[PDB]
Amino acid sequence: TATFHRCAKDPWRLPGTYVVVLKEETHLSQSERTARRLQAQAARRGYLTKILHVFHGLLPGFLVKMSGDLLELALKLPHVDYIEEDSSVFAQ
Amino acid sequence: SIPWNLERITPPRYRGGSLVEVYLLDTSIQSDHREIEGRVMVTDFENVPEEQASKCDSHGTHLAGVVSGRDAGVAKGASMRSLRVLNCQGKGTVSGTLIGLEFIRKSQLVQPVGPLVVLLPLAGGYSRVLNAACQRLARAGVVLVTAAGNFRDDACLYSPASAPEVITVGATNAQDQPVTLGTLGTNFGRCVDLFAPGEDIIGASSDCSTCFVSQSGTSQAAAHVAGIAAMMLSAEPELTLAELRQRLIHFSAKDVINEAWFPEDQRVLTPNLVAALPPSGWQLFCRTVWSAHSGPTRMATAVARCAPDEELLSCSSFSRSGKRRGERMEAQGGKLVCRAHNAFGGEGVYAIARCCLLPQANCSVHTAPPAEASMGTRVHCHQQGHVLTGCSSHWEVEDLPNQCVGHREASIHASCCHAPGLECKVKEHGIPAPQEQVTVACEEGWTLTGCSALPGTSHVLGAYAVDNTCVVRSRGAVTAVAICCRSRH
Repeated sequence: TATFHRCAKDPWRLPGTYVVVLKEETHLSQSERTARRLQAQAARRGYLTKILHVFHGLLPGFLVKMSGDLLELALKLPHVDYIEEDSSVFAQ
Repeated sequence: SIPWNLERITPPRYRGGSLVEVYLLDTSIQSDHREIEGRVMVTDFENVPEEQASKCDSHGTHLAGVVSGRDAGVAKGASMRSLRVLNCQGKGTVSGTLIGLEFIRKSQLVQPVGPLVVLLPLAGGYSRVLNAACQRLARAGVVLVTAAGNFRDDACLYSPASAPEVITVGATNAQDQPVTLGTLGTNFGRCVDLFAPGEDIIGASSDCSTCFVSQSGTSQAAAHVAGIAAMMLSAEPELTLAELRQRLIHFSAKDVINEAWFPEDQRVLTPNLVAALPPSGWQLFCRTVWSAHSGPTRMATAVARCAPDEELLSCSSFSRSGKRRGERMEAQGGKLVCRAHNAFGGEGVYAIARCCLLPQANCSVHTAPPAEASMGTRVHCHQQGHVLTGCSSHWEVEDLPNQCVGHREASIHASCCHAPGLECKVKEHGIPAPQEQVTVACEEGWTLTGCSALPGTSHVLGAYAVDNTCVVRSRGAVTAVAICCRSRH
């Protein structure tokens, strides 16, 4: 069952954008259909979404701009391992 | 005229990394600066959040100079490629960094080259996805070097610093002490692998094509190790991550940092190592691996694992309170690990692994249960040709030559290896009234494989190897026992 994570440093959180990470085996084709399925399910519920990027190479999944309202729904999508809210990094 | 930091990483005996490429994920850079012109390629990958060329280019230009700069670089004339994931105020996102790492991996697949070092001079809070991405990219055979972070805090709370399969670098100054930065300073803790020069580091300034500026930070420090690693990989292209990390540790200057600067609990967890180039036969490399603290749960166990190509040669445990049930060596996936048990009413324990590169090695564990109503629990490597490299012990209660001895109520575990090329000896030092700790050290040219306290009724907090010294911590007498081995050719 998939879990949700966001930065423990509150000022460093960037809500409204989420990294959806799929299970290791997940193939690029499946990643893309999962993202399309989210947009569609999101649309039926009145929510605009934007798929900003689909990951292939290290980590299967995608980057989606959406309301956090949609996280329960997104966590029930097929192949989902976990979802992480984007956050800031800084030059050291 | 030689900058202090370039002299500092020069070994006691000394005479670029051209078949290695270094990737830099930072701000944009002034690529035509004379320190780096012609040797750094801008990929023009950009992914940065919304917010002067010189100001924007400042951080990345300096770092490119530190790694490979013509006059002030570590690996002068090594090749670099730069990606932009930080904006003009030096800020980026995890997703942006994720996409950049993905970009590096795709490029490698499309056009394979040699060893790749990835420098990540950036930090955010602990991130599961960023750590997984670094782990993945490392398991694909890339070397990642990252900044410990500048928050004067435990680096395990930040990423990518806390990612176990990356090399995380803290910053020290010309006095070999941890760098202060305003009210903060270098991070520390068991997620930091070593330190390197990170104060008053001169390098390319994006103010003008020939200008130079001095900067401070764990980014600068990480840049030194990235360049050192480039040199190590150029000389020994076949090194695995574990072999490279053991060399970085081995060729580092030891115990020059004054640990008092760190908060109390973090002093044992923090490697006292300042990086250095190798001076340039087979010998025995070991390193000490601390687990995450187990936690207070009743059946809590902390686990310390070696890399796949290392052997676990011994296993100890430590608790600040001293409420502990010891440690055992056990197999998982067919690899032995070090597993420590918390006392039911305790706050938690650390497991502490001693992990070594021993290829011609067939090792195993021998265990005896409590003897009870005997002198003590004993076990030993019975066959000829096998050497004992470590003793461990764990018990179930709350109250209480080639051979290990334990308390009569405890189980006893010996690590035994068949390794003919290897010679080992045991050195002991006992202190009647332990002031706070008793230590004993292997002779120069020998490697500590095992560290433990001689059994009794001492209220010992635990034991651990610090480089080649065995440290036993106490709250009759207390005796430290070190097992030391060296190659013979």
